[PDB]
Formats: sequence, structure tokens, C-alpha cells
Amino acid sequence: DEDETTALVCDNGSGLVKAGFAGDDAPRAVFPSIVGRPRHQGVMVGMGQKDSYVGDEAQSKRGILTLKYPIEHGIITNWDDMEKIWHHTFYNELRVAPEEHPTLLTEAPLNPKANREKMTQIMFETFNVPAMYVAIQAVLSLYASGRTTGIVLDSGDGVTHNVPIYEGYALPHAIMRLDLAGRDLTDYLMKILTERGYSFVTTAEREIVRDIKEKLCYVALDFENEMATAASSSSLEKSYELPDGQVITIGNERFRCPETLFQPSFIGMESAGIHETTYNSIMKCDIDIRKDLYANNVMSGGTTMYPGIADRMQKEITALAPSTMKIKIIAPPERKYSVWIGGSILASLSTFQQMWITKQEYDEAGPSIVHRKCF
Amino acid sequence: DEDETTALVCDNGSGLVKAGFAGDDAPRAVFPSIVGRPRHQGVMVGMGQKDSYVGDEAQSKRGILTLKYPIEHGIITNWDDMEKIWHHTFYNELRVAPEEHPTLLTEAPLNPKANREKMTQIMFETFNVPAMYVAIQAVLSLYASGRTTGIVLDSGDGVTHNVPIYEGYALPHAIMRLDLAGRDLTDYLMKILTERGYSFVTTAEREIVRDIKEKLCYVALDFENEMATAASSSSLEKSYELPDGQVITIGNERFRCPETLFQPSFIGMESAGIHETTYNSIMKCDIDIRKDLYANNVMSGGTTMYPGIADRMQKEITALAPSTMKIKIIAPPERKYSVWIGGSILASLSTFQQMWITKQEYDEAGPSIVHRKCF
Amino acid sequence: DEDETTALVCDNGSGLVKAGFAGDDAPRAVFPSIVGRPRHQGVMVGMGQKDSYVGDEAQSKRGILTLKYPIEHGIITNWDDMEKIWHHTFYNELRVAPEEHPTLLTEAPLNPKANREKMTQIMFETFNVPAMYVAIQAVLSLYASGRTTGIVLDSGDGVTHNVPIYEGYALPHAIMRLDLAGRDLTDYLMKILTERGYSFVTTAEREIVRDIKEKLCYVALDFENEMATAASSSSLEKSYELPDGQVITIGNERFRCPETLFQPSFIGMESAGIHETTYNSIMKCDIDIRKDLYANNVMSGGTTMYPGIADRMQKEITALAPSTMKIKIIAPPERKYSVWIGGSILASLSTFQQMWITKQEYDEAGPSIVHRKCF
Amino acid sequence: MQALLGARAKESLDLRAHLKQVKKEDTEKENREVGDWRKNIDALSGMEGRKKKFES
Amino acid sequence: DESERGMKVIESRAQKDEEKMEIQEIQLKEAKHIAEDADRKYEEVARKLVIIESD
Ligand SMILES: Nc1ncnc2c1ncn2[C@@H]1O[C@H](COP(=O)(O)OP(=O)(O)O)[C@@H](O)[C@H]1O
Ligand SMILES: Nc1ncnc2c1ncn2[C@@H]1O[C@H](COP(=O)(O)OP(=O)(O)O)[C@@H](O)[C@H]1O
Ligand SMILES: Nc1ncnc2c1ncn2[C@@H]1O[C@H](COP(=O)(O)OP(=O)(O)O)[C@@H](O)[C@H]1O
Repeated sequence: DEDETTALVCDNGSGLVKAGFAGDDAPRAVFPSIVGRPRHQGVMVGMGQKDSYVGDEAQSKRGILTLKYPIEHGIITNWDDMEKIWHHTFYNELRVAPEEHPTLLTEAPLNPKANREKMTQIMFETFNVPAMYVAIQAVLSLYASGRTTGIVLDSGDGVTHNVPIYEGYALPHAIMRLDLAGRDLTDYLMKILTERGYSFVTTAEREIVRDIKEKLCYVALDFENEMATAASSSSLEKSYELPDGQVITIGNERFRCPETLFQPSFIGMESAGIHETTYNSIMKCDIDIRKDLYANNVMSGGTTMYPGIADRMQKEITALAPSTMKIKIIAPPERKYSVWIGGSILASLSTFQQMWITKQEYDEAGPSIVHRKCF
Repeated sequence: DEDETTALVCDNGSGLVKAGFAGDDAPRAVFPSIVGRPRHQGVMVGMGQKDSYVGDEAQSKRGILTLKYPIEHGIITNWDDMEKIWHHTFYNELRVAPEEHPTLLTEAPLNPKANREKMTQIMFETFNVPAMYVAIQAVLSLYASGRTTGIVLDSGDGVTHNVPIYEGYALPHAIMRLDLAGRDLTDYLMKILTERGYSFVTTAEREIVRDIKEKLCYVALDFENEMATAASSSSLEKSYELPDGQVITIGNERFRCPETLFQPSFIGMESAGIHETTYNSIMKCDIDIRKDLYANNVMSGGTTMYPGIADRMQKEITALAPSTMKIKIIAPPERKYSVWIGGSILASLSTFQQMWITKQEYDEAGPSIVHRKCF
Repeated sequence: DEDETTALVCDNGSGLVKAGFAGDDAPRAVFPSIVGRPRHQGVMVGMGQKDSYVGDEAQSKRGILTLKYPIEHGIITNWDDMEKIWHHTFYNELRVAPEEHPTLLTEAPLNPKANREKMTQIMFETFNVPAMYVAIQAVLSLYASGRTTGIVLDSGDGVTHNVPIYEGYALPHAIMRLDLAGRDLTDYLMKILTERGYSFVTTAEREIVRDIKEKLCYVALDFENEMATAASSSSLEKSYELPDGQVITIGNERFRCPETLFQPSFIGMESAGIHETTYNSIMKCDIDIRKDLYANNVMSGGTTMYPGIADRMQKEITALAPSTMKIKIIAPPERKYSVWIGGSILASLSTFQQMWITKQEYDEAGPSIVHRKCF
Repeated sequence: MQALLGARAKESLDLRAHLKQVKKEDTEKENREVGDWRKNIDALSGMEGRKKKFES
Repeated sequence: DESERGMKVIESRAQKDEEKMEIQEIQLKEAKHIAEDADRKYEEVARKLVIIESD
């Protein structure tokens, strides 16, 4: 498949792992961070079957499997399951592996340090990677976006980081990390769809409601006006096809789920929302920085695919921001993929070739080396 | 005819329906949630015989009836049959027409909206009740228990609710509503008794099994030690007398059926079980609210009468819970009847007289008013 | 409850309010500068529950409250919440009616003017106090310490004032107010604990991190040598009990957080630290002043209780100071409270009874009068 | 030094007493539905002969 | 239940006293720590008093 020892890049979240090789501007394939296991007793023999299923296998045979996610809020809690997902990712589907390629991982600036230590150990001892680097997701978003400055809202599956970067430098005192992400938005949606008579509890059901959110939901520029009509008229409803031929018809729930980004109180979180959070990352920086961060609100990660997000965010920040000042938002089509893409860019940059931890330095220092060599 | 126009109180479950008047400590009567219909051709004339039977009539004449339950997993799917039940419950048996008294009904806080709306609609439009208020079942359990803080786990016939309440406030993001209940335990017992040589499939057979469960079954606080002996020796079996003089004995199956509340996989359900949902209702709340929820696990509803359930629900939580912390189960005699009793308590509070939907506000707004006025 | 018509003393910071009567050596009670409000939906009727909680009430019910602090970086902005805290402070716990007693309040001289104006206005217009006086925390610290001369570092919750006083005179050109205080050290610790895997974001969690700092942290005499071993071994770690039975174990973070006092860059501040401010307050004074200020560096307020701080500060200043000269620190056991005591001393001095704004002069001039009458 | 333990033990007692008093007031105020009934029988001791029905 | 309520007041009292005891135990180790530390400091300063007085 490949004729060069290009670095490999993997963006591993509580949703899916985006993966491919450096030099591309997209992952080659997406690998759901899922390990599936049968929840039923087998009766027939000569049926093939797996002890455990991963990624797309886990989703394809999900009718009788319970599906578990090894990553919680950016932390791998079950790395034995991640090794199986990674083995499949590398050797079966991407047809590349760390064994013959250096590997770049994507992470948040405040991701618990022990998590990088374990991923570092796995790629060096299980997959025999010749070298490693763990990069900041905000950096990767800025490279993909054509910027050196901005507030990056990396919208992960289990956590949003929110870190300001100026002239290529971190401004860590203004990080406003929030425990709200795409997976929590799904929880709100399933609770309100439960109120309508469509409970989502078991694995197949959990996957369906996630799929409903991704295809039907939006934020809109004005929640209250959107609701005044959506709560009053069937013209704002959409019927989603469930796997068995039945449908679910969804009204203002279509936007109330996404709205948790602006209203975290919807899921019990003590927060004013992502626009306030973005505002504080800008406002807590020095006034000669603020102008450049107001001009560079960078949306990245997932949930940014919701219609109206660019307008909802720019308008709320403008309202919070001082007058005269111009507030601008970056929301490129390289959305949801921009962290992976930035990983490709960074791994391949000539300026980054000396930033790699080799599998020399690794064994002399051990896995904790990532804490000194990467960030 | 009554001394005062206090509310009529009625708890409509998927199992039993209970009613009495506000201010007393017991319902006057308990009925199964059943409307019965003949499944045979009549041959004798002038035998009386109704086209349909309600409540205890349906169960008393069941020998030739097929019996249906209008409520499933906490909601009314057949309002016409509930109309028959309410007429019988309130007017034929308590001897009070709802027309002259407020009526207090109940539903879980995450109970699908259509049900709280339909209960409001029928009592106002077919019974002309002057006022309505549909109570939160967890609240009523707390009123009957004498608690403001705790996890209300109501393990009834329909649905297990699992809701954390602190100082009279709900923590809705931590409610683990679960579709695992007493009705499933009854059907599981019909199937396991079939395995023992005593098949049960028909309505009469289901009513026998529900009677067997209610008199012979238990949970066992330590089921592994209990089954090691119960599955090995007849000394642990208990005899039950069937309506026709037959005797059935049950051994480890006697507790294995209730065990499903901890082991949901026995009925094909994907769940952690009631002890883990209690744990998560506590654990998903803020740390200054869990120290009180751990010390206040509030048991309510039916199925709570199985010996070993309170100790089995405290041991499992203790095992999941952090050390040092005190875990305590509250399991009062007002079990299974605690929601009705709490209903009586709520109805008689002076502060509750401002919570009623009047039959004015109802017609101006329609049944959707239940979400504006009740919860 | 009280036996004298004495002055009242209340030292109101962004953290806590220390209140009692003039002539004592301690506040009668310490009330956190907090007004709490429920952030959850109520479900039980007739079980009390307040709309808001004040001071110690706010912390006692904090499990479901969002807690707001009326004072920021040394000044009062939420004057309404201050009046409520004071009403509670004076009438419920100090058991006094300010209408019958003159009152002394405090601030830092380099805080914005509005603070002293609003504090004066509340006591004259909502409490009808017969007289008012806003004091200098440094003055009060020198009275409490038995000095007329020295550099006072008052360690606020909001800001650190850093003022040289000689023979009872201000030397204002040499004040080095620093935007580093206990709330910034707390924020730093929340971020460093995130690196260790413990996320603290909600009010209850934020209050815990403050409590962790208070019980586990120190500055160390020699940071680099202390970190060399703290970063290498568990022998310098301490475990803190979280109020749910779980624990958090903290290592070099235990001192890296307080180290911000010597290295403000840790929170994004441009400053060389508290020893630089002490030094420059001495250095910017005339050489016939400097000898007395070098010999009288005064520690007041919190942070002065950290192990290594009195010895570290004396070492850090003597290192910048000329040789021959004696550099000395005053750090009495009346730590974190000596400023209150100074309030008591000043409020009760005969030399101070002509310094009061009376409720005649105030009514004629309005609150701007505090600028002419106090300092 | 003991002022708060007194106040805290009391707050717990006042709340517990409140909650118990509320359920006790209804328990004691009305108690008929919580009792029982005669549930008498027919016997037919006056059945000295057959009935007027063709079926008797 | 009344006996438990009585018991809970006295169990709570035992707990209030256990808590006070523990607080007081901490205050004792600290009050005594200070008694000792103040004496440790007494000797450090008193030793300086002697050295300085000798000087
Ligand atoms: N239309 C959409 N609506 C809501 N969420 C979306 C949409 N498109 C993408 N996302 C979210 O993108 C996430 C996966 O991409 P991403 O989070 O950027 O990788 P990573 O979590 O490693 O950072 C999923 O949570 C997915 O639901
Ligand atoms: N003796 C008993 N032993 C075990 N379970 C019982 C017993 N009595 C009642 N339960 C069970 O409790 C369920 C009744 O649910 P319930 O909580 O009373 O609904 P509701 O809140 O409307 O009253 C039924 O499945 C019934 O079999
Ligand atoms: N054990 C401790 N070690 C060092 N500092 C402490 C300790 N305990 C409390 N403090 C600090 O004391 C501060 C309150 O002291 P204080 O000086 O009286 O505030 P203020 O100047 O506003 O009056 C708290 O914010 C806390 O950070």
C-alpha cells in the first residue's frame, strides 16, 4: 500500500479513531473506538464468529453484541481493548503499522499525563514504533486551518479543551476546559426522545440515537425563535428511519440537543456554555493579544458540523466582547477531520523532524519520556 | 357525603392500582390493573355475565376471561381501559365521584410525556374532576419514608426509576431509568418453572405464577452461597398450592428469578442491574451530595418485599462504593404502598393546594398543561 | 450576647469575612464571602428550602448550590450580596445592631475607589451605622504586630498590597501591588491536579481544591532541591480525603502551586514574585528609611502559614539586599488573623475616635466623603 | 468551641422531627382505610323450601 | 423507632463527640506540638539568648 516510511497519524477519542498516514489530508479509514462482545449464548456450530469484535466489525455484528468504548473523556481506561482496535487499524485496514513507521498521537494540553505515558509505552513495546510524538490538538487544528493564532475549540467526544494560542505560543492561563462534548449532547437527546416515547437504552439503541443526532440536529443562530416555531409546528419535524423500518419523528429536540453547547445546564453542568468559555479564553489574555484572538475563533473537532454553529458562536462572542472590535470565526470544511489533518501536517513538516522521540531515547528513559520530550 | 373535599388519591401501576382518599394511611382498595374479556361462547341465558370486567371483577371471573393490562413499563397504552378502572376504583369502590373532588395521580419523573398528559386529560374530560395534579412517584416515596434526601429505587412491576433527590431537589442528570421490572421476574419464573416440569403460558397460569412469586420468592443477600445449597438439596425447596390442588416446589429458582434484578441478562436485558444503577444515581451527583445519598438508599414500590432485597441492595452498593463511606438502605413497612401513602401526604399539605391544575386552566391550555403545572 | 457599646470590625475579602467586636483578639465568626443559589429543579412540596443561602448557610447546603463571591480582586462589586452577608453577620452571629455601634471596614490602598465608597454607603444607608471608617490592612497589620515601621505583605484572596510604612507614615511611591493571591494559587492547583487525573470544575469541586491547598501545601525553602526529591519519590507525597471516601495523592504539586508566589509566571502574570515586591518597596525608599524597613518585613494574612515562607522570604530578600545590612521577618502566630486584630486595636484606640465619618457628615456629603475622611 | 456541634446535631433533629411529624400527622388524623371490615356471610338459614324460579 | 430516634440523637451525639474528639485530638497533637515547638523555639531563641548574651 505504501512505498515510504512516512509517519502514521492517529486521532484517538471516545467516539472514533481517525487514522491514516502522514502526507495525506484525510484519514484513510475511520475506526470506531469500540470493542464488541456477544451478550448471547451460541447454539449453532461452524458459524465462524469472533471472541470479540472491533471497530467496524463491532458495529456490523452489533445486533447481538454489547458495545463498549475503552476511552472516557479523552482517557484510555482499557488499553487492552485499544491494542486490539489498533492492531486492526494498522494491519488489516490501513495496511501500515508503527513497526515500520514513526507515529504521531493527538492530545489535549491538560489530558492527564499518565494517559500519554501509557500510549507511549504501547506504541513502543506492542507495536515497535521506531519513534513517537504526542501533539497538541489545538496545534494541529491551527496548522490545518492555516493559522498560528486563535482559540481552539477542539470539541472532542468526551471533553472540550478550549486553548488560546498566539504567535505559535500557548497561553495556558487562559485555558477554559469544559466537561461537555459530543457524547454528552447524545445523552441529552436520548433523554428528550425518551420523553416523546422512544427510549434508547441498549447498545443498538445507543448507536441509533448517536446517528440521529449526527444527521438531524442543528444549533441555529437563535434558539428561542427557532423553538417558538419548532414547538408550534410540524413543519419543523423530521422523521428518521430506524433499522427495523419504523420511524421516529423529532421536533424541537432536533436543536435542544446541540443547544447544550450553549446551555450545559441541560445535562446538569455548572457552565455558561462554549461561547462564554471561548470569550474567557480571549478575555483572560493580555489586551495586545485579545485583538488577534477575537479575530481568530477556531472551531475544530466534532459537533461543529451542526448548522448555524458558525453564526451562533460569532454572534454570542460579539455580544460578550467589547464594541469596535471585530470578532471572526473559522469553521472550515476540514471540520472533525482537522485534528487528524494537522497531525499529518505536523508529522511531515521539516521543522518537526527533530521533534520525534526515537526508540533509543525511549528505552533509556522509559514511557515517562513523553512528559519531557513532547509537552 | 364526605367530611371535606379532599383529593382522591390513586397510584396506577403496571401491576396493581390502589386508591383511597387524601389524608388516610392506606388505600381503601387494591385492584390489579386489569380489564377482562370472555374468550368463550356463552351457551346458557340469563347468567348475567358482563362483556368486560374490571379490576377485581376481572380477576375473580378469570376462569373464562383473557386478561389485559392497560399499563406497561409505567405508562398507559390503553386509556379506555384505564377509564373503566378509574370509574370502578373511584366511584364504584371508594364511592366518590371525581366530579366533586380533586384527584392526585402519579408517574415517574422520566415517564414519557404522553402518559402524564393523558391522565390529566381523562380525569378532566371524562370524569369532570375539578382539579388535577400528577405526583412524582419518587417524591411520594420520600414523603411516606420521611426523607428529603436519598435515591429512590422503586423496583415496581413496570419500571425501575433510580432517582437521586437531595434536600427536596431532583438531580435529573443522574437518573438511571431502567426497563427492568417485577413483570419480567414473573415471566422469567413462568419459563423457569416450565424447565422444572410445570409449564405456565395462559392468563390463569400467569396469575398463578405471580401468586407463587409473591409468596415463595426471595432475593438472597448472598446468592452464591444460597444457590450452592439450594441447587444441591431439596431442604431449600418450598411448596406452593395451586388453585386445583396441585403442588409445585421451587429450589434455587425461588431466588434466581428475583436475582434478575441484579442479573438482567437472565431475561435478555442489557443492564448493570438495580444496585449499579443505585450506585450511579449516587455517583453521578456532586461529591457534596453523594455523602448523603450513600447514607440514604430509599427503597420503595413492590418487589421490595422479597427477603434479602434490602441487604442485597446494600451489600452490592457497598462493594461498588468508596471505603470509609457509610452505605445505608432504608426499607420501611410502607413498602409497595409508599407511593400511595406519600400521595395522601402530598394531597393534604397546605402548600400543595397551590399546585393544582383547576378545571378552568385545563380547558384554556389543554392537557399539555400538566408540563406547565405539575412537572 | 455582648456587654459593651463598642465598635464593630469586619475585614471583608474575596475569600472570607472576619467579623467581631473591637476590643477582642478574634472575630466572633468567619463568614465566607458567599451567597449561594440552587441550580437544580425542586421536586418536593412543604419541605422548606430557601431561594438563597448566605455565608455559612451557602457552604452548608452547597451540594446543590452554585456559589458566588461578591468581592473580586480586593473590591466589592455585588453590593447587594454584601448587604445580605453583613445583615446575617451582624444580627444573627455577632448579635449586634450597627445602628448602635460605629463600624470599621478594610481595603488595600491600591484598590479602586468605588470599594470604600460602596462599603461606606451600605453601612450608612441600610444599617444606619452612627459612624464609619475604612482602614488600611497594612496599618492594622502593623498595629497587631507591635510596629510603626515595616513592609506589609497582606496575602489577600484577591490581591497582595505590598506597602512600606515608616514611623507611622505612608511611603506610597514604593507600593508594589501584585495581582497574585490565594484564589490564583487555587486556580493553579485545579489545573495541576487535572494533570494528575483529578478534574475539579464545579463549585463543590472548586471549594475542595481550596481546602486541599490549605491542608497539604507549602512553599519550601529551596524549590529546586525540594522538587528534586518530590518529583522522584512517594516519600514526599500526601493524601487528601475527598468528601465521598476517595482520596487524591499530591506530590511536587504540593509546593509547585504556592511556588507561584515566587514565580507568578505560573499563572500568566508578569512578575518576579513577592520577594521582588518586598525588595522594591524597601529599595524605592530613602536610604535612611531602608535600614528600618529591611529589619521589619511583615507577614500578614494567609500564605504566611506555609512551611518555608518566613525563612524563604528572609533568604530571598537578603539575597537582593546589600551585605552588612540585617534583613528580618516578622511572622507572629496570629497568622491569617492579625489584620482582624489590628482592626480591633485601631477601632478601640483613643487616637482613632476623631477619625470616624459620622452619620451627619455622611448624610450631608454622600459616600464620596470616605475619600477625604479615611486615608 | 462546642457551639456548632450543638447547632448541627439540632439541625439534623429538627429536620428529622419535621419529616416524621408530617407523615405521623396524616397517620393519626385519619385511620379508617388502614383498618378492616366485617365481610359477613349468607348461610340461608331461612331457606325452608324451593324458590319460585323454574330452575329451583 | 422512637428508641432509634433517641439512639440517632445519641448516636449523632456520639458522632459529634467523636468528631469533636478527633478535632480535639488534632488540636491536642497541635496544641502539644506547639507546646513542644514553642519549647523547641524557646530553646532555639533561648539558646540564641544565651549565645547573644554571651556575645
Ligand atoms: N453533524 C454532526 N452533529 C453532531 N456531532 C458531529 C457531527 N459531525 C461530527 N460530529 C462528531 O465528531 C466526533 C468525532 O470526531 P473528533 O471528535 O474530531 O475526533 P476526536 O474525538 O479524536 O477528537 C463524534 O462525536 C461525532 O458525533
Ligand atoms: N409479597 C410480595 N413479594 C414479592 N414481590 C411483591 C410482593 N407484593 C408485591 N410485589 C410485586 O410488586 C409489583 C407491584 O408494583 P407497585 O410498586 O406496587 O406499583 P405501584 O407503585 O403503582 O403501587 C408486582 O410485580 C408484585 O408482584
Ligand atoms: N494552612 C494554610 N497555609 C497557608 N495559607 C493558608 C492556610 N489556610 C488558609 N490559608 C489562606 O488564607 C486565605 C485567607 O486569609 P486572609 O489573609 O485572612 O484573607 P484576607 O486578606 O482577604 O483577609 C485563604 O484564601 C487561604 O488561601
